[PDB]
Amino acid sequence: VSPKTYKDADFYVAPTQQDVNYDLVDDFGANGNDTSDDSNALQRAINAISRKPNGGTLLIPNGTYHFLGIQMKSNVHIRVESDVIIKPTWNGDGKNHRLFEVGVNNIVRNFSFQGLGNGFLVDFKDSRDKNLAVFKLGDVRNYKISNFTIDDNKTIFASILVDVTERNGRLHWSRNGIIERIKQNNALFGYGLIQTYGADNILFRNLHSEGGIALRMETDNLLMKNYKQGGIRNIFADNIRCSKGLAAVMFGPHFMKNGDVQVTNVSSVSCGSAVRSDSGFVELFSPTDEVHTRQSWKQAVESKLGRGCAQTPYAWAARVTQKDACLDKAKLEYGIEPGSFGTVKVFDVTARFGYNADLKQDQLDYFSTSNPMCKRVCLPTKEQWSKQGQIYIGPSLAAVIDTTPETSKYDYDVKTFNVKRINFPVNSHKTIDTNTESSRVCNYYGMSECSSSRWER
Ligand SMILES: O=S(=O)(O)O[C@@H]1[C@H](O[C@H]2O[C@@H]3CO[C@@H]([C@H]3O[C@@H]3O[C@H](CO)[C@H](OS(=O)(=O)O)[C@H](O[C@H]4O[C@@H]5CO[C@@H]([C@H]5O)[C@H]4OS(=O)(=O)O)[C@H]3O)[C@H]2OS(=O)(=O)O)[C@@H](O)[C@H](O)O[C@@H]1CO
Ligand SMILES: O=S(=O)(O)O[C@@H]1[C@H](O[C@H]2O[C@@H]3CO[C@@H]([C@H]3O)[C@H]2OS(=O)(=O)O)[C@@H](O)[C@H](O)O[C@@H]1CO
Ligand SMILES: [Ca+2]
Ligand SMILES: [Ca+2]
Ligand SMILES: [Ca+2]
Ligand SMILES: [Ca+2]
Ligand SMILES: [Ca+2]
Ligand SMILES: [Cl-]
Ligand code: NA
Ligand code: NA
Repeated sequence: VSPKTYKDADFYVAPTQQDVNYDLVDDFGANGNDTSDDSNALQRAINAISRKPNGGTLLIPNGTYHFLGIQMKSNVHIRVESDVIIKPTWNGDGKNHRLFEVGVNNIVRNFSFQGLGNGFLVDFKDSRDKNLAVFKLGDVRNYKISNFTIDDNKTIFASILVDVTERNGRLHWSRNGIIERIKQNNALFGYGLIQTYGADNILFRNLHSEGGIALRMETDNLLMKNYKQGGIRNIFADNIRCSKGLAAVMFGPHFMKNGDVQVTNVSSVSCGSAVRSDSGFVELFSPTDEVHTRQSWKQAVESKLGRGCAQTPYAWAARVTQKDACLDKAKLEYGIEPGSFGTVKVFDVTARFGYNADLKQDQLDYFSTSNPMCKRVCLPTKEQWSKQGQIYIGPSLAAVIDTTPETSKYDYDVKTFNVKRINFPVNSHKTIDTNTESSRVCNYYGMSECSSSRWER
């Protein structure tokens, strides 16, 4: 088999005529030489441009700017000079914040945001806000986002959210677009560069994340569970990389039925694996309105599905036991089923060994073959991450990890071609699947603690 080819125009079509060309500083008065907010100047620039029949271009010149909660509009095309630094404006209302929103509160068509030359910088290192995302997308079609570096500080949320939004009684999401040429430094393990929820015909290219996951196709937004609309279909990706993280590319459908995906040229250095695929599953969440405990939510679930039908709940989410019998009961009561992907193919995978990968607890038993004494693995301190057990740092485990339920009726497949490993120790794993043997060789909660230097990267 060989991969299918494509051209940029299959996804995005640039404007062939425009009405205006404005400068953020010269025409709208922003100041790139101070530490003050520039959001009003950018929002007026965007609105003035969208009011012209054929839209236009806006240049953000060299300097340092502060933005938050910007609403993008139709027919607006933003270009950013190579020495620009963009930082988030402080907002202490404790809510979830984004620098830019595209189609979340309205309809957007024909839009782009691109860095010139070798790209610019989005810097979160001086921010006190932990709940930050760079872009949140909704009802937008025919768009392009490209060329910059993100200096993260282990914030919550993935940097680019390819999400859904409600309007007129149903959900809407993005279609026809390109997201490319972005590097992220110091990401928190549970997040990373991209997270996809709802999407049709999108191309992801030249993306790299240090920590977490670069292209995380984990479709679990609760709105999609209620309306039963969303998911991703007809997705293409090329040159996706990971360093000191979980994986470069990951598939995790949760409860959603998704479509087809094609990926070429995946690489990693000191990551758990280059490619990762999780089984679909049904998880029941406890109401915030009601007070519960670990064992209290588990009991509440088994009292409806049956005994042995609920896995131990975690910070509360209870995952239904992987047994056709229980799964058939959960559908009748909650009307939910395990999700999946349609056709998925990944070509040319290269994994380079290292001692500083992000690792999950349920993966540590795979060191039994090559690292029987669990050397070089550490547990982050409570100060570093308060929920001990959710993250470990240690040697890379394999080139590919696949835990889809092969012998089950709810299985889905992710096929890999031309997989290679570099500098791995004797007896390590190439592909880990549900039949791979393992044994406990690590001290889960009593092992050595990670030094500050090792966690901070
Ligand atoms: O109270 S304790 O002392 O902590 O009790 C201990 C055990 O609790 C722990 O159990 C595991 C290890 O650390 C915490 C919990 O981790 C979470 O386990 C999930 C199991 O399904 C899942 O692991 S996974 O399956 O490998 O993915 C969680 O990760 C996922 O979470 C979301 C779903 O997919 C991803 C997320 O979107 C994935 O994470 S990732 O994207 O980074 O890959 C994992 O975090 C801990 O419980 S806690 O609620 O987190 O505090 C307990 O089970 C045991 O019985 O006792 C010990 C102490 O004796
Ligand atoms: O998409 S987000 O709103 O950014 O994240 C949500 C969820 O946060 C929201 O939850 C309710 C509805 O609007 C706000 C809150 O009242 C919003 O958070 S707020 O910005 O602090 O007000 C977040 O808690 C969860 O983790 O993710 C979902 C994903 O949509
Ligand atoms: Ca300013
Ligand atoms: Ca200039
Ligand atoms: Ca530059
Ligand atoms: Ca499978
Ligand atoms: Ca199969
Ligand atoms: Cl996220
Ligand atoms: Na930097
Ligand atoms: Na973030």
